[PDB]
Amino acid sequence: ARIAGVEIPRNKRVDVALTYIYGIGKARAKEALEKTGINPATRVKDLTEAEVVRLREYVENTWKLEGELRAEVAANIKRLMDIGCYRGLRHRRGLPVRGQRTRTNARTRKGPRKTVAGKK
Amino acid sequence: EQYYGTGRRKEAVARVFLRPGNGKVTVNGQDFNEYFQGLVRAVAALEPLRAVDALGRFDAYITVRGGGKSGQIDAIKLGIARALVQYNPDYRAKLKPLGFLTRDARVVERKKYGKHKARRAPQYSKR
Amino acid sequence: KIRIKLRGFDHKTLDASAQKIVEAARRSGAQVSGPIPLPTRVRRFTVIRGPFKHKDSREHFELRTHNRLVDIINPNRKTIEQLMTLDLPTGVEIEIKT
Amino acid sequence: ARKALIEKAKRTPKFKVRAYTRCVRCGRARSVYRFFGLCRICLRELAHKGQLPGVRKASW
Amino acid sequence: ARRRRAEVRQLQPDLVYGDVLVTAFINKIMRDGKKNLAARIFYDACKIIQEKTGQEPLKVFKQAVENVKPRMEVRSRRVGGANYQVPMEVSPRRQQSLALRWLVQAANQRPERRAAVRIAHELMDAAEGKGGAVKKKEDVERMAEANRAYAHYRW
Amino acid sequence: GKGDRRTRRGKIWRGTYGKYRPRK
Amino acid sequence: SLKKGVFVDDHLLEKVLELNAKGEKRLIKTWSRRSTIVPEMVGHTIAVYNGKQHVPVYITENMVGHKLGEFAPTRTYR
RNA sequence: CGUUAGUUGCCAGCGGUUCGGCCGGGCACUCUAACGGGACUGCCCGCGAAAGCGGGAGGAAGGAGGGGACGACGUCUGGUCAGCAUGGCCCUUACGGCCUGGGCGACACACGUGCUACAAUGCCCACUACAAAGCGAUGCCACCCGGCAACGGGGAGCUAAUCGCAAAAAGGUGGGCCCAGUUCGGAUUGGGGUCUGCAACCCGACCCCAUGAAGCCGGAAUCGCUAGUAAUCGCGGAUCAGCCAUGCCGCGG
Ligand SMILES: [Mg+2]
Repeated sequence: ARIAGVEIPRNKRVDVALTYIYGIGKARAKEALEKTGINPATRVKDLTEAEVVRLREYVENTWKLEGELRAEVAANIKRLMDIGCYRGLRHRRGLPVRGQRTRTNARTRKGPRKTVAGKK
Repeated sequence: EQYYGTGRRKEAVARVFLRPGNGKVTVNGQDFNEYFQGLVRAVAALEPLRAVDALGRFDAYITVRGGGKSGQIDAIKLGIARALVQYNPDYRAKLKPLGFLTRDARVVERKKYGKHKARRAPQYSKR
Repeated sequence: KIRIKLRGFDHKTLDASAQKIVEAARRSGAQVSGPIPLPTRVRRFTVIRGPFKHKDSREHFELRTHNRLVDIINPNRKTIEQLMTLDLPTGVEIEIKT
Repeated sequence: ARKALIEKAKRTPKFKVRAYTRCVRCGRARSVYRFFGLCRICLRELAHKGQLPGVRKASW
Repeated sequence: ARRRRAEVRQLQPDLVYGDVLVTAFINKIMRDGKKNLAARIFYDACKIIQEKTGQEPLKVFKQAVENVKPRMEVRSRRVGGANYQVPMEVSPRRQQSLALRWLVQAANQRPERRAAVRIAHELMDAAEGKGGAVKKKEDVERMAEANRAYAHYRW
Repeated sequence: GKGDRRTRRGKIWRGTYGKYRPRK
Repeated sequence: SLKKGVFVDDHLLEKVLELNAKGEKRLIKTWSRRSTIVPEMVGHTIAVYNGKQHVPVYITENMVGHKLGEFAPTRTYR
């Protein structure tokens, strides 16, 4: 059922299926499935409405989530522009942020490739 | 009462005492099938007996340590065999044709410098 | 009950110099639990042969401490004589214990 | 600068992080074994002479 | 192999049916040097030829293998002007290997999700004589024969 | 496997310890 | 990343504190780019060395826990 | 395989065992490490003028039993004046020196060598001695407590076949995922912390929460390896405060 934000998992274990949220990892899922006492191996497909809510409430209230987050991070990085620290440009200049080479690799933070010529 | 052999196999040493009668086999203070559990080949370690027809009319007590489970498996195999030549001179004339008596000389050959791994050299690109 | 250690680089002259201590403790002492050889402590160095880039082709050097142990159960001053002084070690160390 | 340098590496310094080994023979910053104070070079050297006690050529 | 003609590395017989040819097969199934799992698989596969057919596994195995051995094949040949696929017979060691190689390969190409089933079906389907192994057998035999014209070089 | 610090393997490989591989 | 002080430089506070007994300076130059920017000692525009020169960095509230050189970048067209 | 030798082995054999080879008792065995023995085409068949070649017996080992160290006259006007040494030449309020900071880490791109994957012969979690080289007294850190953890307390033992790093991992057994860009894969980025160091912005590694990218086995090309090898799985060391080691030199399964 609809847990977080405008969210609906399905037809798989709840532990796994909880995962399908932005902010719910494999760790926060264990934590929730015992601090509200729901066996994890059950398929969503068949679980109490008593339990869909005891989940719902735990989750939205324990922590920041599903696009509240997407906006927070969004809002963080736009601050790293500030007056302008290092990590700022870097984000501004779409380059690796955490002190690692750019001569080779840096593919994950760069557009496929952008080949040219050279060498004589 | 007692008999002995010392099986060895690639860092693995096999203290083996047989005794007549039963069929049970204690290995490092455990039944054979508790130590070698699922390990499909172990049934071979007691192949030397099936060779002489002493099928399972010895017991045997066995310490075996050093390295490897399957190396141990073969180690024992040498004891179980080196034990019965020393409880019958003529236990020989039909274990040689099958050669449960050779040590098995083979061992982790050494890592040489410049190679990756003893023999495996690295990767030549040429241009 | 005497427990004397013998460390060394030279294998041949522990078994030499400290098997005078299996005589001069048998002739004027009595009982001897023979030399017991403790496993060696090998210290390997590995150097690239040339002064420059030839990262393959190296040489191997090992400096090995041979460890030897002696126990004798008749502690007299009948013994602390040749075993006070009467020498042939020259690059050995010894730990004297009881 | 190798002179003013060999000396400065004998001193004690503002902050002990700035310390370091240095082939006491062949005055050398890199690959200086701790049990010798000796650049792998000025070393393979002595080793070969025998000026290094108990150090043999390894073989297995 | 310039000097000698190489001894055919002999194999320990099987610790079950007592057959070299089985271990041979087992070896091919083995991956990263994990002979254990390899063996489990082949035996567990013989179990799915009880549960499925009244026959003895070994006999099916033998008889499937015998069905995937090629008799002819095109060995390549250069001559100064073109390339010639020349049909020669197949020496019994090569037969042995191609078959057993092919089975495992044919088998790992199948759909079912589990080691011991893929082996099993293949083994059955090819002793009937309709394996995807047996495809890449009649193909080789056919490829020779179509190049039957060049079959007068055979060195 | 060997690259997820949150597998056990991830930590054997890295050599480290923690939640996902504790010191016995 | 530390948590026992903020490893910020002696010579810098001496100058900041004793500047704030009435002090409104920009001419304030420094080479201590590894010193953490200290709770609210703002206003003053510090001049940070990047290896070549001192940069006019005017400082604000929102840039506190950051070290000083994050604002004096060390290389060109990046 | 033998000889020599007992703070590592042991009911191997019997006694005590709070059932930890711990307690006497013993080196038989295993092992540790020093010296010896063993293989020579010596034996039998067959071919040959011989050397030797094909077989067979004995034997742990057959015909160079398996791995090293070991690199002929010389060749590449090969490499290195930046390890050192050295002829020659050039600087000598500077081409010497000393410091603070920065750079050697830049990034439209392109090759090399690798690591990790693309999964079910797999991933995950639980349990479950198969051990086979090394390092440790400005250290290895058993054990306790605090912390999900990194790590922080207290604190024992061992100048270390005695104590510690140390869990080997693949494996086995149970359970779980059901072919899904997934419980495959862990790049990227956000946040909160640990440690070493005067100091971690540029430029450390580690732990945890979140985020989860490309990748469904790779064109023309092209690399390694013939047996305990290849393939696969962990272990240690050197340098070193720490570490950018997936590298290197080594060990075994
Ligand atoms: Mg560089």
